[PDB]
Amino acid sequence: KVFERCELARTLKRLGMDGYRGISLANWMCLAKWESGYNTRATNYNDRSTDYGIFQINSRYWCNDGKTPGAVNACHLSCSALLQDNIADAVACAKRVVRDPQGIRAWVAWRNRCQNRDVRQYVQGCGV
Ligand code: NA
Repeated sequence: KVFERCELARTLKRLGMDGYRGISLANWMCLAKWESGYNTRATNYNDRSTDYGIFQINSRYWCNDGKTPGAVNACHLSCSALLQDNIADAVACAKRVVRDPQGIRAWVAWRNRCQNRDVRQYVQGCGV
């Protein structure tokens, strides 16, 4: 599913993402745009791991895709649950990811496209 901007924004607010571990909704939104373009089916293949879904969660430490060497499955979820039109499991696993010391900097794209920039644009006009 390819979410529209405010639609995705309303779902994340409802799922408790706003201000979670100090990460504003606008930042979660900025991360999702750059990582997947709001598409839940987004998949990126690297040599030894695959990134899944809307937040591009990695198969090495987070989900089990049954084909990754050294998999820890910290989210205790199959990676296929991160390619669902329903994003409740992805939000839940993304919350776990930022509980780690790196926080949202775990994603290089956030650092390069969102960090220290005006991200108000992602939620303006959404009533969120
Ligand atoms: Na894993």
